Amino acid sequence: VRQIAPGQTGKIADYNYKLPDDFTGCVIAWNSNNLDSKVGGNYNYLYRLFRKSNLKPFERDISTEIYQAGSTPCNGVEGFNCYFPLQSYGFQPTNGVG
Amino acid sequence: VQLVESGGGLVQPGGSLRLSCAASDSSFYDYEMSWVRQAPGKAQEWIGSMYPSGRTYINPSLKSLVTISRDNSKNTLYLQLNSLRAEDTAMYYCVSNWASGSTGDYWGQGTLVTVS
Repeated sequence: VRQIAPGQTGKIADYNYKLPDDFTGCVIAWNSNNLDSKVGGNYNYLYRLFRKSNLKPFERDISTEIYQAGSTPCNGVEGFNCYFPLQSYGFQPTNGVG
Repeated sequence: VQLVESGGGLVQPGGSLRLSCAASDSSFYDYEMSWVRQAPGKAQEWIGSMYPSGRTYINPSLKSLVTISRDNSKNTLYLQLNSLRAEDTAMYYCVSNWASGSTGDYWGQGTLVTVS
């Protein structure tokens, strides 16, 4: 939740949907424990790890493109130092506050 | 009628099967057309997805079980089922825009599937 906040960098604040340093508005969050928790894990929701660089406030990226973790030339071909950034989620009824 | 489904039927445990869905025009497939299943009892889940950027990334839990391909001659869409057990009763609908929540999905009639 704190990664949706101004002035921080991470796998979400810069690589999912950037938000500016000058928030105007509100932060609202319904309790998703009884709405968005399912047995076996909510692996439908997916997050990446990095992108090319920082985004701009409220930009859309539905593409799941493979980013270059290292500096080898993928040359349009996935492989060494060209890894999948997306990962799944495990949500369980025994999960803690964190 | 602008979208149809073809293939499927009884699944002998350990046998192969064929399934399909169709569309109307090339602009209808633009930009996203993702496979999806449903199931009585078992939660609904999306089968396969083909993103318009050229890279296809199936769900990490469902990327090693289903092969997905597209044929635009009939607008058909090959789907295969392999080794269903008694715990996987699924009913298949061809519903688009599931990565948009329950505000962009299109509901029609579909077909009813029972797996014993």
